[PDB]
Amino acid sequence: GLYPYPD
Repeated sequence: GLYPYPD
């Protein structure tokens, strides 16, 4: 869900 995928 953060900018750095996947998240």
